[PDB]
Amino acid sequence: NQYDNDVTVWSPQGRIHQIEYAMEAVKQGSATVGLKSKTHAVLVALKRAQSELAAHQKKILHVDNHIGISIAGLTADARLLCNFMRQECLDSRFVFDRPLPVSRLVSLIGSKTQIPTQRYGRRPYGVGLLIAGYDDMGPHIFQTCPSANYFDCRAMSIGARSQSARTYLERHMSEFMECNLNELVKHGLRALRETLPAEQDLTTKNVSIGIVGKDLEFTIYDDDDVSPFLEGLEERPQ
Amino acid sequence: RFSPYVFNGGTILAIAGEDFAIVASDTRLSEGFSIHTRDSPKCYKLTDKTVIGCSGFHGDCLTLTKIIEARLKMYKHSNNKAMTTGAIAAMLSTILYSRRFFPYYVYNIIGGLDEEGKGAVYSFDPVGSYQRDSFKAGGSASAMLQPLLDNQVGFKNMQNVEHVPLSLDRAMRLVKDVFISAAERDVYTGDALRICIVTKEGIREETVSLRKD
Amino acid sequence: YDRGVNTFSPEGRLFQVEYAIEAIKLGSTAIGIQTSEGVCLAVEKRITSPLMEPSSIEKIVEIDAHIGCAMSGLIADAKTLIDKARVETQNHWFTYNETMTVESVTQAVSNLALQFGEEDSRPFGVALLFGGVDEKGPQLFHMDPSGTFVQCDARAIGSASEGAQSSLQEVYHKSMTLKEAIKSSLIILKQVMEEKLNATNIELATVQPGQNFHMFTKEELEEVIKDI
Amino acid sequence: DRKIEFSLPDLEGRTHIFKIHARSMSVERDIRFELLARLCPNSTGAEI
Amino acid sequence: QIHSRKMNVSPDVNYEELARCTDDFNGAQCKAVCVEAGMIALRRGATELTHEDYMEGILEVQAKKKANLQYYA
Amino acid sequence: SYDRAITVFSPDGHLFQVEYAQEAVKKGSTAVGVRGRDIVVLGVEKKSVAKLQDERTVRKICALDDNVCMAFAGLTADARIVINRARVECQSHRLTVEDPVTVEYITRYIASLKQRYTQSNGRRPFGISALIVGFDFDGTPRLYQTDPSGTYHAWKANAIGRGAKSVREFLEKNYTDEAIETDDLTIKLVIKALLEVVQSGGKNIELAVMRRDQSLKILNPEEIEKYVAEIEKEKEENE
Amino acid sequence: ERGYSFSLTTFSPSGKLVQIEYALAAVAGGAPSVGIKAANGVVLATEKKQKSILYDERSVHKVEPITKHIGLVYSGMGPDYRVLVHRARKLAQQYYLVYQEPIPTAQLVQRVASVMQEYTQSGGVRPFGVSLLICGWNEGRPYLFQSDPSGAYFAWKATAMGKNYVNGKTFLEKRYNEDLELEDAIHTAILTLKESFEGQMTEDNIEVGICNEAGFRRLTPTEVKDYLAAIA
Amino acid sequence: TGYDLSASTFSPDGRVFQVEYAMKAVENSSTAIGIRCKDGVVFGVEKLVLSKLYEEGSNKRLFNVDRHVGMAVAGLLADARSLADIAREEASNFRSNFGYNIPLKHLADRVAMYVHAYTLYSAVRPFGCSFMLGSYSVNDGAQLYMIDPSGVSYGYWGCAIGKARQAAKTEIEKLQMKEMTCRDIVKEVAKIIYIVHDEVKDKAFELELSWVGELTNGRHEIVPKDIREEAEKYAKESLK
Repeated sequence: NQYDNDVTVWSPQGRIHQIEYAMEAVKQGSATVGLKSKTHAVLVALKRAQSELAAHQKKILHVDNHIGISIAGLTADARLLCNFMRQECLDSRFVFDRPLPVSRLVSLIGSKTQIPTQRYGRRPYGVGLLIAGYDDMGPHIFQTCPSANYFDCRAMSIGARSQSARTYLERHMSEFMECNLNELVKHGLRALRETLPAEQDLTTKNVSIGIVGKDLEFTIYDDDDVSPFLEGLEERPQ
Repeated sequence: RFSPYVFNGGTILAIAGEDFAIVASDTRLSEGFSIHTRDSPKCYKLTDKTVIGCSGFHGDCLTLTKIIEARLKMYKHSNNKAMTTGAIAAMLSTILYSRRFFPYYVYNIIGGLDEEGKGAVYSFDPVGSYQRDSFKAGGSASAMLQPLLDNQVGFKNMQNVEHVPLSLDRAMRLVKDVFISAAERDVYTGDALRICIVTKEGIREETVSLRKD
Repeated sequence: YDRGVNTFSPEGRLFQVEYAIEAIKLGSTAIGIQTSEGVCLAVEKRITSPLMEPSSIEKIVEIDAHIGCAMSGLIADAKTLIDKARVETQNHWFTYNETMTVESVTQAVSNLALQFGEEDSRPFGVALLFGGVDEKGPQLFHMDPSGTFVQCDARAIGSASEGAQSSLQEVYHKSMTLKEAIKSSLIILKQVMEEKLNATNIELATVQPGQNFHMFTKEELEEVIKDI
Repeated sequence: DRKIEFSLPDLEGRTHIFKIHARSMSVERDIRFELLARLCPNSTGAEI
Repeated sequence: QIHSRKMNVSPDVNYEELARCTDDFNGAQCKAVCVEAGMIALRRGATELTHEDYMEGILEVQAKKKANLQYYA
Repeated sequence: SYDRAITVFSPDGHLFQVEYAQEAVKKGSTAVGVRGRDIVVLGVEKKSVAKLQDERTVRKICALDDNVCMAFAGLTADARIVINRARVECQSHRLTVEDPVTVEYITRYIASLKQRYTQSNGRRPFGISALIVGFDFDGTPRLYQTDPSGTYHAWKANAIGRGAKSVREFLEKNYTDEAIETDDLTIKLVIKALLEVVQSGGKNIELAVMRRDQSLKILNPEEIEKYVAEIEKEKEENE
Repeated sequence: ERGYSFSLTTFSPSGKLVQIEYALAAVAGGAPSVGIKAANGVVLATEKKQKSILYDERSVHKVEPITKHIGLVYSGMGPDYRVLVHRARKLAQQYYLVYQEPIPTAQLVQRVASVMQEYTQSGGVRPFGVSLLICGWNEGRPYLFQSDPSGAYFAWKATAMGKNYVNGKTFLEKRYNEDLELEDAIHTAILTLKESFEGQMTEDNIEVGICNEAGFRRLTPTEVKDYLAAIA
Repeated sequence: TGYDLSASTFSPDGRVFQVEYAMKAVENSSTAIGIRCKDGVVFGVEKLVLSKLYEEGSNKRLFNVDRHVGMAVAGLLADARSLADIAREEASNFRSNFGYNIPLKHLADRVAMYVHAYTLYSAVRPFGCSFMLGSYSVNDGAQLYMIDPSGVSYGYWGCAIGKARQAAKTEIEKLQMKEMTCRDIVKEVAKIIYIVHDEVKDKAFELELSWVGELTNGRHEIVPKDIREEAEKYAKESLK
C-alpha cells in the first residue's frame, strides 16, 4: 500500500502502522515477568544466546539503588533510554538530595519518547521496559510501550509468548499481596516455566532475578545465587 | 565590590598506615570573627575503602563532594565495579584542573587503601597537582602540624633512631595528642575531633571533645 | 519505490540494518578463539594479484597492548571505529590512569554503532571481533552492525561462517590450550578457504596474560603450517 | 488459505541445487560445490 | 468456539486466551486458526486438539516472513 | 542545510552510487604506473585533443610534495579539489612532524576522506581513481591506488581507465625482475604497455618519471618517438 | 520550521526550464499594457477593469512609483507584484544610503533581475509570474526596460505585454518612430490599448503614468478623461 | 489517490483528510462527558478495565492543569498528556508574567492555537486528541470549553465526546443545568453514563469523576469516595 511508510501519515482508519510495527519487536524479544508484594517487587528475566559457546544476553539492568528495569527489543535503544534514565536519576539526586519518585520518572519517559512519534523521518523506540521501584508508597510495577502509553499494574509480562504467563498471573494474583520473597519469586518462576518448550525449563544460566526490598537496595541475582531460589520447585506436569 | 571567596577555616589530617589509614579533622565551621556552628565534620565516606577530607571554602567543598559522589556512580554504571584510590585521585586531578581559570578555594587530602591493603595518602593543591605521601596535614594549622609528624613519624633529625612501623594505637594517641597541641594555639581549631579509620574490615569513627574557646 | 532510511518492516525489524546484516556475508572469513591460556585469532587475506603487495592489507589491528581487533565485510568504514576505539581508550587512561576493560570498549563502540539519521547517514558494513586480556583474564566479544554485542568463546565470522561454526563446536571445549587452538583454527581455515594455504594467505595475532599483544609474521608462522 | 513464501536458499538448498543442475554433465571429479555456494549469497536456481 | 464444534477437542483450550492473544482478525482468519490447528494435529498424528496446536495455527494465519531474527532482547 | 541521505543500502547489500561512480571511473582515460627499484615511472595514455591548440592545462599528473607524484583517472573536476586538500594536508604534516610525508600516510588521508565523504549527507561520492607514487625517506619506492569506496591498496604495477583489465593482463603477463633492470628498459616496458592498449602510438602518451631523489621530469616528445622507435626496432628484429 | 532546500526546477531532456515555460504562459494570460519612450520621457499605460461596479478603483493602483523619478508597471498576477515592488523600494534606499545619489535605472534593473533569477533557483519555491516595465529619465536621457520571470532584461524602444501583445508589437511597429513627444506617445498608447480593450474605455479603465526630466508621476482621471477625450 | 497524505495538501474538493482521519481516532476512545452546573463544573469519565492485572488508579484519563483549571481527555494518551504538559506550563507563563490566574477564554485560545500549529506542515501530524476544559471563578462564574483535533473551541452548557457521543448528548438536554447546584449533578452525570457502554460491548468499567466549584472553594479536585458511592447507589435505578 501507501499508508505504511512514515510516522506522520495517518491511516484512513486512524491507526498508524509505524507504531503498529513498533509493537512487533517487543513481541520478538524474550519473555520476562514483573510483579510486586506489599513490601517487595520482583522481576524475573529469561536469557537467550545464539550458539552454545556464546554467552547469554542479559536483560536486567541496574539503574539506581531503588530502581531496576528489564528490557525487550533492541539493546542499542535499550542503552539509549538507559543512559537517559541514569541521568534523570542522578541529576535530581544532585539537585534535591533525595531519591526520585517512580511515576514522576515514567512521566518524563513518556514525554521523552512521545516526541519522535510525531516528527518526520523519526522512528519510535522499540523497547518493552518493565520498571520496578520504590516511592514512599512502597512497590510500583510499570510497563511501557513504543506508543509511549505507560501502564501501571500489579503484575505484567512482555516478550514472545507472554499471554500464557498472563493467564498464570490472573489465577494466582490474589495470593501475591501477602506472600514474601521465598515463595513470591518461585511464583514468578511458575510464570516463566509456562512460556517454554516442554523439555527445557530453568537451566541456571538462562535466567536472572532482580529484587528491590523494603530496606534492601536493588540487587541483581545471576547464574549462581539463582540456584538457592531456583531449587525447591515442582516438576513440570505432563 | 562583590567578592566570591571567603575563608571558612578547618584543618584535616591523614596518615597512611601499614594496613590501615587514619583521616581526622575538627568540626568547626566559622568565618570572620564569629562561629557559625560547633558541628561540621570533614570526614566523607566515599567507598568502604576511601575517605576524603575537604577544607577551605565550604560551598565549594559541598559542590565538589556532590560532583564526586555523582561520578562514582557514573563509573560503576559504566564498568560494573567500584573505583580504586588512584583512580579517584587521577579523576579528581582532572576535575580540579577543569576550572583552572576559576579555581576552587579547596584543599583536599584523600586517604584510603590500595589493592593490597596498604595506606595511601594523596594531597592536593587547589589546582590539581598531587603525589603519594605517607602523611599530610591540610588546612589552617598544617604549618603547626607537619614538622611534629616529621619528627615522630618520619624519624628525622634523630640520632640512633630505630625504625619500628607505626602501630595503630601509637597512631591514635599521636593524633589525639597533636590536635590538642594545635588546639592550644590556632583559633580555627574546633571543639570536637571526628576521626575516621579505614581498615580491611571497614570504616570506624570516633569523636573526641576539644576545648571550646 | 523509495522509502525512508528509517522505516520499519511489516515483520517489524527495519530494512537497512537487516540489509547491513546481509552485507557482511561477502567479507573474508575470520576466526578467534577465547582460551584461558590466551586469546588466539586468525583471518585470511583473499589475495588477488601476484603484483599486489600482500602485507599492505590486514584485518588484525590493535587498539592497545592488551586489545586487538579483527574486521570483516566492508573495510574502509572500519578505520573510523578503530580510531574511536583508540581515542576512547586513551581518554579512559587519561582520566582514570588505568586500562579500559574490553566489554566497556565494546559497548563504547556499540553505542556509536547506531546513530545515523536526518539531522546535525547509514549503518556500517563491518563485523568485529575483540580479543582482550583484562583483569578477568582472556576475553572475546563480537558485535553487530546493529550494535548488539555478546561474549563468545570461538566465533567465526565471514563467508564460511556457518560452516566454520559447525566445524568449530565439535572441536572447542572449555579446557583448550593455545598451541592446540592455533592449529585447530588453521585446520578449519585450510578446509574453508579457496586458494592453497601458505605463509602469506593468512596472518595471526595472539594476546597473553603475561606479555602484551603480539602479531605473528612469516618467520614464526610457517611452523604451524609444516606442523599442521 | 495458504501463503507459501519462496525465498533464497540459505546455503544447503543452493548446494542441493548445484547437485541437481550439475549431476548430468561431464565434469572434473574432485571439484567442490560448497565454494560456489559460498560465492553465491543472493541467487536464484535459474542463475545457478 | 463455533467452528471448534465438530472437532475432537481436549478440554485444554482457553478461548479467552486465544481471542485475547489474537487481535486484528476476522471470522475467516479465526476460522482459519481452527482449520490449521485442525491440520497440525494430523501432522503429529494426534487424535484430539491441544492449546499449542491453536498457538501454531495463530502463527500460520499471521503468516509471517521468517528472516533470522533472534538477536533481540 | 540539505540534510538527505544519498548512499543507501541495496536490498541485496550494495551501494548503487558507489558502483556507478566506479563505472564513471571505468569510462575514464587509461593511466598506467609501475615502480622500479631506483627510478619510478608512470604515464597516462589518450591525450586525445584536437592537436592544434594548448595542452599544459590538461596535464593529469601533479606533484604533492618533492617526493610525492600523483596521477588519476575519471572525471577531471573532482580530482583537483582532492589534489588541493591533499596539498594542504601534506603541507600540514610538515607544519607538524618535521619529515616529509610518507605516501602511505597521504593515501590513508585521501581514502579516509573519501570514505567519510560517502558516509556524509547529501553528497554523491567521488568519481575518480588515482595512482599515487612516491619514493619515501630512506629510498623505498612504492605506489598505491584509490578505489572510489576509499580502499588504499599497494601494487608493484597497475593500470586504471577505460580498457585497463587487458592492460593489467599484459602487465602480469610481462612483468619480471629483469624488466626493471634498466630505467630505460622500464620506460620501454611502460611504452610497451600503453602502446598495446592505446593503439596508435603517436603523441597520445604523456610519461613522467622520478629518479627517487629528484623532482618529476616529463620528457619532451622526442624520447617518445625515440623510445617508440627503438621499441619498434626491437620488435622488428624480434619478428 | 524550515524549507525544503532543493530546487523544484530542473532541466528537461529537451533542455528547457518547464516552470519558467509555464510562468511565461501565466504572464501571457495577464492584463494588457504597453510602454513607449519618445525623446523627452517615457509613457506607461495599462488596462484595469473592475469586475463589477462595486469595487473602488481609487483604492489600488497598477502604476507605482519607485523613487522620485522611476515608475513601474506590470502585466501578470496581483500578489506576486507587490512583494518585489517592496523589495525594489528597499533596494533604491540601500543604494541611496551608500552613494547619496538617486539610483541609475539600469543599476536598479540589475538588482531586481538578480532577485528574480536568485529566486528561481533556490529551494522549494515556484518562480514569479509577472513581467515588468521600468521607466525613468536618468542623466537627461529617458530609459525603458523590460524584465521577465526568468530574470533576463532588455532595452525596448517601445513594446507591449499582456494579451494580444503579438498584435500590439506589430501595431507599435507600424506606428512608432524615433521622433515623437510625450503626448504623442500618450495618444498612440491610447490607440494601442484600444486595439484590444473592451467595448467602453472610460477615465478609469486604464491607468497612465509618465516620466520627464521633471521626474516620474502619475495621472489623475481628470486629464485621463482629457486624454481619452479627443482620442480615437 | 495521493491527496490524503500530507497535512499541507488540500483535497480536490477542498478539505484535508489528515485532520478527519485524526478525528476518526477520537471515536475509538471510550467516552468523556462534562457539564457545568449552576455553581460549578463536574467532569465525568468512564474508564474501561482492560484486564484484571491493572491496578486501580492507573493511566487516568482525567487531568489537573491548574489549581482551578481541570482537563478531561479522549484520544491518544501520550499526546493528551503532552498537551497537558504544554498547557500546564502555559498557565505558569501567565501567572509568572502577569501575577494572577489565567482565564479560560485566554487559555483555551492559546492551547487551540498550539493545536492548530500542527495542522499545516508535512513535518508534523495532527494530534489524535480532543479534550474538555472547565473551571470556576468567583469573578467569572463557571466555564466549559472543548477542543477538537482541528483546533476549534466553543463554550458549552454541556458537552460530550467518545464513542457514544450522540447517545450521550441526547440525554444531557433532559437535565436542567441552569438551576441545579453541583450535588445532584453527581448522580445525574453518573446515571447518563450508567445507561451506556453495555455489558455486551464492555467487560467492566470504572467511574472517574472530577469536580470543581465554590463548594470546592475554587480549587480543583477529585470527588470524595462516599459521594460516588452514593452515585453507585444511584446506579441500579436503571433496571426499572
